[PDB]
Order: sequence, then structure tokens, then C-alpha cells
Amino acid sequence: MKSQWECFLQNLGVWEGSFSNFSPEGTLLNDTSSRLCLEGLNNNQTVRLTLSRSGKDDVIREFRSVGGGLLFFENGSFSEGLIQLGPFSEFGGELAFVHENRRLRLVQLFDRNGHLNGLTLIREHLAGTPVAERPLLQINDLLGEWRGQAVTIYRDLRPPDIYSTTLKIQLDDAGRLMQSTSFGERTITSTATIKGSIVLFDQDPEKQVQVLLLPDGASATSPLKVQLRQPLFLEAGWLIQSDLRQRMIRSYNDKGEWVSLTLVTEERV
Ligand SMILES: [Cl-]
Ligand SMILES: [Cl-]
Repeated sequence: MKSQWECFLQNLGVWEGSFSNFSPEGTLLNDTSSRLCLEGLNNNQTVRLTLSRSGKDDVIREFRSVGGGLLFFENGSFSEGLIQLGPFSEFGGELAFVHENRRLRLVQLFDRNGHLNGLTLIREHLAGTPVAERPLLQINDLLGEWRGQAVTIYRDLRPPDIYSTTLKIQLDDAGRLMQSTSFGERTITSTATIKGSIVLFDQDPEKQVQVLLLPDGASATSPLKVQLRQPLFLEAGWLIQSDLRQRMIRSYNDKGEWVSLTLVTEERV
């Protein structure tokens, strides 16, 4: 549909909120209030970015194109990160959801040993609109069944693919979490243990991840360890309303090349 530039322009406006650094266990370490102005110039052929943060100098950037490590969906949602991973290029990147007057942008940061080191949660509302903070995410907010659709877009900008999704999450008896996720023709069903704000999947070679539950209905799903010659998936989620959730997945092949980005929108059944 829209060109990538036109998708990017969906973000124009004044986004107020904060940039918040969390530990890999979900502890708030540092938060700084922010105002990010994205304005179009010269018939929207240039975008000027003015990022003001409390106690910091302004950052001003101007863009005449998007590409590289960025891909956008038609509603302006996007992901940013590295194109090619390797010895000095740590895993990480940003998943950025746009919805009405809000953005929720989640950055994951991995260390040199391939372990999650920190996250940044950027919760933004349009200037003059409500803060509209969602509740801290709880397991109980997710239990049940979810159904929806996913769009996968590609770096070569070959045509998008569309898939059906199902997500079922239930406690077993036991008190462990059972999660069954369908994505097109693929279903993966795995049990997890819950330890506070972290859900741990460590049994199945197809699901070696920690899920961290965060403020504003956010979640981050992280590889337990970034391994050589394995494909990698950076994932975040946002429970936008009690019965509406999006998930975003930035996908890397086992050569460490970024290949695609997927946005799932699902509703509670
Ligand atoms: Cl103009
Ligand atoms: Cl997630």
C-alpha cells in the first residue's frame, strides 16, 4: 500500500511522555520525561525530529528517506535495529506500536554473551491528549484465547504476507503456564514456569525465551541466549485494551541477517 516514507509520515506530531530504562527483571532504573516533535517540511519531503528530554540537550535530526534497519506498517508502527549481526554487533532493536493518540516503543538490549541486559520503554501520547496509561501487565490479563491476523513485511519490499493467528494461554494444575500459538500453518505449544514478572520457556528447542511483563500493558519476549547459527526473533507485545493485543516480531535468519517484520493484531475470544 503506502510507500515506506508515507508510512513513516503517519508518525508526524508531538509525542510527549518518557524514556524509561528497565532491568531484565522489570525493575525501573531510570526515567526521563520527553517531548519528541516530528514535523514535515518541504511538502513532507524532509522530516525534522526534535527530541527534548529533561536534564539533557535537545537532539535535532532530519531525514529525507527511510531504509536501512527500519521497516514500517501502514499505521506508522515500525521497528528499528541492526541489519547484520556478528562478533561485535550485539542483538537488540526497537518495536514501536502506534495506536490512536499513543505510541508504545520497546527497546531490547543484549550483552556480548548474548543475554538480555536491559530494556527501554518509551510511552508516548500526543500533546494535548490523555496520558492513557494502561495497567501493569499481569498473567491474568492474558489467560484465555486470542484470535487475529498477522502481516509480515520484508526488507526487499516484496509483497506482504498475511496469516491467521491463534494464541491460547492457560494455567495448568501445577500452576505452570501452557501456551499454544498458531501462526499460519505453524503451531507451537509449550509449558512455562512463572516467577514474578517473568515467564520462562526453557524446555522446547522451538521456544527458548523469557517473557517479561511490563507497565502500560507491555511485554518483552527475549531469547534466553543469542546463539551462533540460530535464527533470532525480537518480540514485544502491547495489551492495548482488555480484549485487544498487538505483538511485533523482528526476524533474523541463522546467518544473522534481518529478513522480516511481523505485526499481529488479535482479539480476546
Ligand atoms: Cl510544506
Ligand atoms: Cl512479548
